[PDB]
Formats: sequence, C-alpha cells, structure tokens
Amino acid sequence: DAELLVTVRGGRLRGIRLKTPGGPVSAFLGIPFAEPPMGPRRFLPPEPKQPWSGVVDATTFQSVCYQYVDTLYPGFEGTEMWNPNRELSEDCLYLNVWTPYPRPTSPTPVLVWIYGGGFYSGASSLDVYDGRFLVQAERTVLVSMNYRVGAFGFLALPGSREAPGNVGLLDQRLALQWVQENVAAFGGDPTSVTLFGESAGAASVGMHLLSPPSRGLFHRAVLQSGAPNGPWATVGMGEARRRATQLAHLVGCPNDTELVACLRTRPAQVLVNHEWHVLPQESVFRFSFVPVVDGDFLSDTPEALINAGDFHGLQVLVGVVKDEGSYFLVYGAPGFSKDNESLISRAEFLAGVRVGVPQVSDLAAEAVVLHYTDWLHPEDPARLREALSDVVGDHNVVCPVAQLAGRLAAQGARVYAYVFEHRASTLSWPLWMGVPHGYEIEFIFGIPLDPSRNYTAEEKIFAQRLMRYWANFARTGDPNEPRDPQWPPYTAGAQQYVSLDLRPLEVRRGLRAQACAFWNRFLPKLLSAT
Amino acid sequence: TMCYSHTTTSRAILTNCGENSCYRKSRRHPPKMVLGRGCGCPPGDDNLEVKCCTSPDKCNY
Ligand SMILES: *[C@@H]1O[C@H](CO[C@@H]2O[C@@H](C)[C@@H](O)[C@@H](O)[C@@H]2O)[C@@H](O[C@@H]2O[C@H](CO)[C@@H](O[C@@H]3O[C@H](CO)[C@@H](O)[C@H](O)[C@@H]3O)[C@H](O)[C@H]2NC(C)=O)[C@H](O)[C@H]1NC(C)=O
Ligand SMILES: *[C@@H]1O[C@H](CO)[C@@H](O)[C@H](O)[C@H]1NC(C)=O
Repeated sequence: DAELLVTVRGGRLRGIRLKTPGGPVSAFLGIPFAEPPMGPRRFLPPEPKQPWSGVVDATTFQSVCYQYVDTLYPGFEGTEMWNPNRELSEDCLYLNVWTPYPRPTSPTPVLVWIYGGGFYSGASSLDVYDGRFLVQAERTVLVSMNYRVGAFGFLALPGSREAPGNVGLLDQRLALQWVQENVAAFGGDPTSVTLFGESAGAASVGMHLLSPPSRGLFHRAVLQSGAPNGPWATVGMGEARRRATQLAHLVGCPNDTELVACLRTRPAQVLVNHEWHVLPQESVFRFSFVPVVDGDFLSDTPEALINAGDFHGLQVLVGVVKDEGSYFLVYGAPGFSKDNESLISRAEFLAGVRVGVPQVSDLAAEAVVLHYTDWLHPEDPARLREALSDVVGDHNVVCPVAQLAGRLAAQGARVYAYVFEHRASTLSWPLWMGVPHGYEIEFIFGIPLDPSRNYTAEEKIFAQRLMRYWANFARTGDPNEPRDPQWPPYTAGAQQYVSLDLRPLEVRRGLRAQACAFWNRFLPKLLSAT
Repeated sequence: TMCYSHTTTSRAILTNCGENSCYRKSRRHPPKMVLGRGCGCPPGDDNLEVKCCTSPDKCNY
C-alpha cells in the first residue's frame, strides 16, 4: 500500500500492516528520534536525529535500552513477560506509531505511551504494549517511545554538564517534540495529545505535568499505578551524587569531569553488573537510579510543586490495581514466595514491615503495625499476608496517587479516578497475589482480542469497554460514554471513584482514606519530631 | 549436573555443569535481585550473596 509509505521531517519511512479481528492497522516501528547516545554521548541529554537519505525500514521493533534482566524465576511468564524481547543496545532511541487503516482524513486525537519498570527496566516492544487493538477499536493514533533506563538514563552528578541527570525524561520529551512536528503525517492532531503510563511511566507523566518546558507538548494525562510524589520516584542531589560515586568506585573510577570521562570507557554490562549494589538500605519497591530533584527538570520536589501549582485547564485520569503491594514482597519479605501461599507468621509480618517501609524510626514502625493489625485476629496468617501487601502498596502507590488526585482536583484540574478489580483469567501469578501491579495494562491495550491468546468472552467485552473509557478521555477529557451508570469526578471532599471489573460501574468513596491519613498526615509529623 | 546459566543482562539457559557445583548470585539484602547463575562456587561479599549446591538438576533456581 501507499499507506505504508510516509514522509516525516527527517526522511521517508516504510511501514507494515497488522491484522486484527476487526480489520487492519498501519504500523511504523523503530523510527529513530535521536542521535544514538553511545560513546562520548553516554549520560548526555539526547540530540535530535539528523535527516537521512533513503527509506527507513519501520517494519520491526528496534533494540531495547541496555538494562538489567529480572531473573528471579527462570522460565516463569509472570516475570519474563516484562523482560527484554529484542537485543539490548545503547543505540535504543526509537519510537513507534500505530494509525488506522485507512489513514484518517480529519486530524485524530493522539495517545502517547510511556512504559514503567522502576526506571531500571522496560521496553516499547513488549507484547503487552501492542498498539494494534486500541488503534483499530477506537481509531486514535498511538505513539510509544523507548527512553534510557538505569545508569544510562538516570545516573546524576548534579550540577555537572557531563552527567546532569534525568536524561531519560529528556528522552521522553524529545519524542513528544517529534510528535508535535510529525504526527500529522499519520493523521494525528498535535493539538490533542494525551499522555498515559503505568508505574514509573505514570511517575514520568506526572513529572511532565510539573516541568514547564513540557507543558506545550500535551493536553491531558492518565496516571496508572504511579505518581511523581512516590517515595521511590525521586531522589535528592545528595543521594544521587552518593550513588553515582559509589558505582564509580565499584568499577574503578578516580573532579566530576574525570569521573564521567572514566565511566564512559566502561562496557555497558560492567555498569549494569554493579547497579544494584548502590541501593542504601533494605527495602522492596526501591531502585538505584531514578529522577533527581536538581533545580533544572524539577525546580523543586514533586510535593512542593503539586502543592503550589495551578492546574486549571487540565483533565487527569488516575488509578490503581486492587493489590499494588503483593508482587513486590517476594523480592525479600521473609516468608513470601510465589511457589506456596505465603501464610506468614506474625514474627515474619513484623520483620517484613521493616523491609516494606525503609528508613524509619523504630517508633514509626510500631505505628504501622498498630494501624495494620486486626486486633481481633492479631495472628491469622492469611490476614497478615494481605496486610503486608497493603503496607507496601499503600506506602508506595495508593497514598501518593490519592494525595496527588486531591491536590489537583482542588487546584483546577478535572479528575477521574478508578480502582481496577479484575483478576485476569490467564494470570500466571498465584491467587494470594490477587490483582497485582501492572495487570490492568493488558486490558487497556485490548490484548484479550488476540485470537492466539486464551481470554474469555466477557473479558473481550470488558477490554473493549475499557478502551472506550480511555479513548473517550483522550478525545474529550471525559471517560463517560454519553449518555446513560455514570463516572463522577474525584474531589478532595466526596472522594468518588469507580471500580472496574466485569460488573458495571460502581461508585465508591475514599481511596483507602483511613490508611492515607496515616501515611500523608500523621507519619510526617512523627518523623519530624523523632 | 544440569544447572541454570546467565549474567545480569541475559536470559536464563540450561547448561551442563557436570561434576562441579552450581551457584546463585543475588543481592544479599532486599531487594534480593538475582545477578547470576552458573557453574562453580565463587566468593560473595557484603552486598553479594552466593548460594552453592550439588544436586539435583536445576538446583540454583
Ligand atoms: C513458603 O515459601 C517460603 C520461601 O521458600 C521458598 O519456597 C520453598 C518452596 C522452598 O523452595 C524454599 O527453599 C524457598 O526459599 C518459605 O520460607 C523459607 O523457609 C525456609 C525454612 O523452611 C527458610 O530457610 C531457613 O533459613 C534460616 C535463616 O533465616 C536458617 O536458620 C534455616 O536453617 C533455614 O535454612 C528460608 O529462609 C525461607 N525463605 C525466605 C528467606 O523467604 C516458607 O517456609 C514456605 N511455607 C510453606 C512451606 O508453606
Ligand atoms: C492456550 O491454552 C492451551 C491449552 O492447551 C495451550 O496449549 C496454549 O499454549 C495456550 N496459549 C496461550 C498461553 O496463550
């Protein structure tokens, strides 16, 4: 087709058409948007791709950004589905465009995907991130980029030009700029761009809301299971300098210029080998190189910006899965494994609290134990398992998200909030984990419509129902299917949200309201005094 | 013996360690990320925990 041929500012591309149950879609995979950040460019902000002669093969996905590969459970789908599915390279700055067939005539609203993976991992080519069903079912344009992770993306020596930090967020921003100047070529409207992301991806989205040079690049935000003000999401200049300096000692590196010049000579693998060493304490849901608060990309801490900010003109969609915490516990909490039901003792519970809430006084830990113990059933193993799941999930996800949603809604933004309560029938993680971190994604992209996968019929319907909610938000800033159950905005007072499962929309109140008061109001007062 | 094999940046494959032992390198303290699996029995450290074994197959999991 002449529809698989498109010209962008830098040259010509050759796409591929993709089959789906509802009809074909045109795909353009692995378009370069930056000069490859190797050699003397490692650690630097990205430079725009220079114009090319000829036709770029955009039929297949490009290299995954150099990263650690999670090998907790060899051969297990639950962990491997998140692993790199293409060879690793430092030359990894490529993006992907999905557009309807035939190409729309009126400019259609654009959806941009930013993946998560704790800023240490992730890739735009993972199966669970397939643009094809969403573009076919709702006729929007879908874009997704690769951005640098781990040390390559987030190692900072704050104040230096050789390693300023945050360069993976700058990768995201360069791709957004590319969208402004090229998305018309595919039928997309640059005046209607909605950012969406999960986990670190959602944290990323939130940081674009708080960094003015990004505000001209999009109009709406969806944050799934993540928030910039999460305790894992940012790090200070002090810590970031300590962590990068530790790493340089491990790989043998003697002046900030000399230090990075030395670092740039080390093979990528030698750097990944040492990434996990630099983590300060014992913890789950903590990662070595994350965005730094340096005064540049963020002019202050995410919390101070959220509190001060003006958000009139904004529509934001926020949400969380039913069991945010459970996935992470098997990474070190005593008694937890995916290979049994992890019916822990109370002694394990108390030890696990110290792990899922790093860096706090002994007093603060007793406060957590206080709030999360059922004193009618202080020793019941199943309940102690669910409770530590909640501790980790609340601290890291539900309560940062809830606080963000309340501050935005009170300061201009129009906010809609959900809890995703459906456990996928194909889920490979055990049942005690429930609906874990990142398991709403496969439905948002409508992966159940894929024939070669074993989803039920009600789930196919559910997925299409969800794709409609997300597409309605991108077009209008309102997920509501006009007209006739309705999804109300979230406000700080009434705190209304909706459950997303096979049953119809149900409206509830308070996103874990009692817990969030402990984490957001009381705990800070305690630590500020002890 | 048939044991798993991989680095920090490669997927886990099966290999024939034979009469040697196996190992599972991991971060000692949480998060206990696996950093390696292979043949032999190498020293660990403060941050690196090594677990050795001899049998049966796939024992370094
Ligand atoms: C549910 O699973 C957890 C994790 O165990 C893991 O899964 C099992 C199926 C086995 O394959 C285990 O090898 C695997 O680690 C069990 O918790 C673990 O229990 C064992 C003892 O039963 C602990 O080992 C001890 O460690 C202490 C020191 O901490 C030593 O003094 C002892 O000599 C002994 O080696 C192990 O630490 C622990 N794993 C951790 C750290 O989480 C749990 O027992 C199991 N529940 C069941 C059987 O229903
Ligand atoms: C679907 O289920 C069948 C059961 O026999 C299995 O053979 C096949 O591999 C499954 N496909 C998946 C997991 O997508």
